[PDB]
Amino acid sequence: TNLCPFGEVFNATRFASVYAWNRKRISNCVADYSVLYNSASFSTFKCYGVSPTKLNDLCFTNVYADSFVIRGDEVRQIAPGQTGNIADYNYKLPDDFTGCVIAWNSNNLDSKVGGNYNYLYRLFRKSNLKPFERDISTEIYQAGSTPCNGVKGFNCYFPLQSYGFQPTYGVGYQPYRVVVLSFELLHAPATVCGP
Amino acid sequence: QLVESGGGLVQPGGSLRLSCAASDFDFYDYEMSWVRQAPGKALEWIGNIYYSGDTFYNPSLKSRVTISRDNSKNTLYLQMNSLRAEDTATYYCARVESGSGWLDFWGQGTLVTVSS
Ligand SMILES: *[C@@H]1O[C@H](CO)[C@@H](O)[C@H](O)[C@H]1NC(C)=O
Repeated sequence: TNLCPFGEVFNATRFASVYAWNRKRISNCVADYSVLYNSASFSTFKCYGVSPTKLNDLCFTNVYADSFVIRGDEVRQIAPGQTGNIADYNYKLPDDFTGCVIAWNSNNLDSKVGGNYNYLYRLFRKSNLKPFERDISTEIYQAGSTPCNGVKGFNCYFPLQSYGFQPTYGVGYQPYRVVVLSFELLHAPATVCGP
Repeated sequence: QLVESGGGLVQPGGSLRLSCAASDFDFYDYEMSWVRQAPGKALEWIGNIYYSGDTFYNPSLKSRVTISRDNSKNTLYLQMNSLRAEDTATYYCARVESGSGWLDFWGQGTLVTVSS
């Protein structure tokens, strides 16, 4: 009967990187989605398979909240059926995804004048991710018809890079915080409802 | 001509410092990384230091490895403590490209062996 902890998901001080995105299960509470849609902070509030104004009515099972930080011109890749670096190698959404992608500009929270280098994204993978698959395998891979035997062949590549977030940086490169709410629709007794 | 030092033989109860020097290019805005190659294994990534002294470490080696840099001295410092017998390797300082993950190994590599 108490409130679901949306305060501990959205207003958190530290978000994880997109290659190691945080997943929070939400269960055994009541969720008030009307504060999320009516808040003026969220630039992107795109719901697939539900309507944002109707979210106070449906009872759900085990709502997942996926929190991470990407750049501005990659928020379009947090959507079903998109292609990019984030969709292929960092965070994949299923084609039948029923949820809401929420994103707000956090330039004045996640940037430093020397560069906030604590946020990371995977540049390349041997294959695309499955839907909702987290790959934190921080290896060093090889490409170019020489193995990663050493420096004597062609050199090896490191998959994770850091966004060098700056305040001076133009929009589209500024840190955007993304929370992906994923719903599972009424397979069991539902636990999270609306008031 | 860039050189390196600090690599020798060391007991598994202590620590070591490793240094990469830089010459004939600017050691100002590059993203540098420390990797190692064990004998008979692949190259293992130890960590990297970014611009403005921010570090990202291997999760297996988070509590034993510290990486620093000095752009005025044009040097790259690794310090590693509580060493194990498997930690023996050839250690390489590399430069990470931006946008491509290409490691630019211009160091010759330092040989570190541990025993009693
Ligand atoms: C985050 O803080 C603001 C500050 O007023 C508040 O209005 C907002 O409701 C908070 N977010 C959540 C999810 O509680």
